[PDB]
Amino acid sequence: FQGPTSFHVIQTSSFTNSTWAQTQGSGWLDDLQIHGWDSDSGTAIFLKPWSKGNFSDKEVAELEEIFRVYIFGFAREVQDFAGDFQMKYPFEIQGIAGCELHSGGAIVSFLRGALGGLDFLSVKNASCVPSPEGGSRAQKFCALIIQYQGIMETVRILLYETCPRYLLGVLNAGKADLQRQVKPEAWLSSGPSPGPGRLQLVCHVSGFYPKPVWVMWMRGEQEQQGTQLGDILPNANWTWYLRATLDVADGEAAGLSCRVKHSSLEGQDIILYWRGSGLND
Amino acid sequence: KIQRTPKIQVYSRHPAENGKSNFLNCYVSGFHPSDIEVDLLKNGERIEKVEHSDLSFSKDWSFYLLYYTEFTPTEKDEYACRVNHVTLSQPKIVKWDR
Ligand SMILES: CCCCCCCCCCCCCCC[C@@H](C(=O)OC[C@@H]1O[C@@H](O)[C@@H](O)[C@H](O)[C@@H]1O)[C@H](O)CCCCCCCCCCCCCCCCC[C@@H]1C[C@@H]1CCCCCCCCCCCCCCCC[C@@H](OC)[C@H](C)CCCCCCCCCCCCCC
Ligand SMILES: *[C@@H]1O[C@H](CO[C@@H]2O[C@@H](C)[C@@H](O)[C@@H](O)[C@@H]2O)[C@@H](O[C@@H]2O[C@H](CO)[C@@H](O[C@@H]3O[C@H](CO[C@H]4O[C@H](CO)[C@@H](O)[C@H](O)[C@@H]4O)[C@@H](O)[C@H](O[C@H]4O[C@H](CO)[C@@H](O)[C@H](O)[C@@H]4O)[C@@H]3O)[C@H](O)[C@H]2NC(C)=O)[C@H](O[C@@H]2O[C@@H](C)[C@@H](O)[C@@H](O)[C@@H]2O)[C@H]1NC(C)=O
Ligand SMILES: *[C@@H]1O[C@H](CO)[C@@H](O)[C@H](O)[C@H]1NC(C)=O
Ligand SMILES: [Cl-]
Repeated sequence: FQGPTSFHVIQTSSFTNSTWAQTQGSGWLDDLQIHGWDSDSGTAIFLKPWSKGNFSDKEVAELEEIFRVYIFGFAREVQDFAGDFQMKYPFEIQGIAGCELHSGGAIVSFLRGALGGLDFLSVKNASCVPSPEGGSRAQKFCALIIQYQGIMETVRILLYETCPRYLLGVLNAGKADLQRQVKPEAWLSSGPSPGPGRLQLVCHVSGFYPKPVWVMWMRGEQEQQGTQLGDILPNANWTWYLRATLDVADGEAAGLSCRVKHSSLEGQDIILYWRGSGLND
Repeated sequence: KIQRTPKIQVYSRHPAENGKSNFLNCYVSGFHPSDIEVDLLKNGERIEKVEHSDLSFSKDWSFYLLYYTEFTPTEKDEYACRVNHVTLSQPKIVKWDR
């Protein structure tokens, strides 16, 4: 469907030295943030009225407790083993865990961890899978973790039982926001491109939601497959910005248009027309 | 493991019309480690009414943040994003180009 299909929590833990570590965390629907983690309190910040989904306050409180205990205990245990794993401070650990709804209805779950910006481990079904980039440290880590009683069982429940019903309940609870349609603005600009007698045309597209969007430079019905898309960049208000560029010979820019397709436009494409062969006459 | 320098993209919410209020976004992405400092700048002076997103990261574990401020472009004013990071000896300045 239209809006996000995945729920996931992310962790960033920075270890400055043997006694000081800081952890940031948050919860997301695709790239939409719906939870913050407040290290002031060890509780979750609900960013939308519907951010608890269909979960009761009791179950939310239990999950907050599990996360609060995990975050405090993770850093402790890492510090304790930092020598055994030949770790040099400072270092930084990342993790992401959640589940995603696919076409056809299956919900796939995942957990991945990184050290130093490189893959370190993943989980497949309460099994810790060391990543090859993590080397022997990751092999040693996965052999250690399976000995902490009950932690793989907690992970398995959260990944495979708790997350899928959370995801469904929160996508339903949030639908007024998550399935809204916001129409983009579009405008044109131009610039010199690197190379003789060349010229860069830019089609800007801004303020659309949901994220899938189609934008191409055109000559009539002919899609200009030399079109190059930038990154899709966020705005604050759950929309995005995107530019599509075309390198064109000076004197060949006439006849070009930019065409935008988006689910919000109900079939009425945006068409901006470039006028003049060069810069702007 | 690895260290990656921030990509810095500055862009306005709406097309830049002189005199018309707007929003100025600075998107700092692709960096590692997470430690970073960012300021939005009006004519070289740090804008003080600046909001930013919580830390996130992409598929390759690189971090990204959005900074943004309402502004009113003029033909005479200059706006920029200033970033410092362990991969930068001096804070890098990326000026907004409408
Ligand atoms: C391989 C798996 C991971 C490894 C684990 C690391 C070791 C920790 C040591 C033990 C810690 C203390 C002991 C008890 C704590 C324990 C627990 O079970 O609780 C209670 C238990 O009760 C019983 O079972 C007891 O028997 C048991 O004792 C225990 O007490 C923990 O909770 C484990 C479970 C926590 C992980 C969550 C699992 C996946 C969840 C998927 C989706 C959740 C369900 C949806 C519902 C949400 C509703 C929203 C709601 C608003 C709220 C939350 C909103 C806001 C949340 C945002 C902030 C939260 C951030 C925290 C987690 C983020 C991502 C998840 C972690 C990712 C994993 C990676 O991270 C880097 C790995 C780590 C990778 C590591 C890489 C580097 C490794 C180190 C390198 C070498 C250095 C030395 C290392 C040596 C080893 C340490
Ligand atoms: C939050 O929402 C979750 C899902 O979204 C919601 O789902 C429904 C109920 C509406 O509220 C939607 O608008 C909303 O999106 C809830 O989880 C879902 O709960 C229902 C039960 O209410 C459950 O359905 C049961 O499914 C089993 C079969 O499940 C197995 O097989 C399927 C494939 O067929 C597989 O996908 C599963 O993973 C399992 O392997 C079925 O046997 C049940 O049938 C029995 O009961 C029904 C009455 O409902 C009766 O007609 C039958 O005749 C038979 O007796 C029943 O159909 C969904 O599977 C489940 N979905 C998921 C992804 O878990 C969630 O409910 C809570 O958790 C559930 C696991 C369950 O324990 C409920 O009692 C809980 O209230 C809800 N709340 C919370 C707190 O999470
Ligand atoms: C995990 O392995 C079991 C077999 O022990 C299997 O039945 C199950 O489908 C697997 N996946 C889970 C529990 O998500
Ligand atoms: Cl235009």
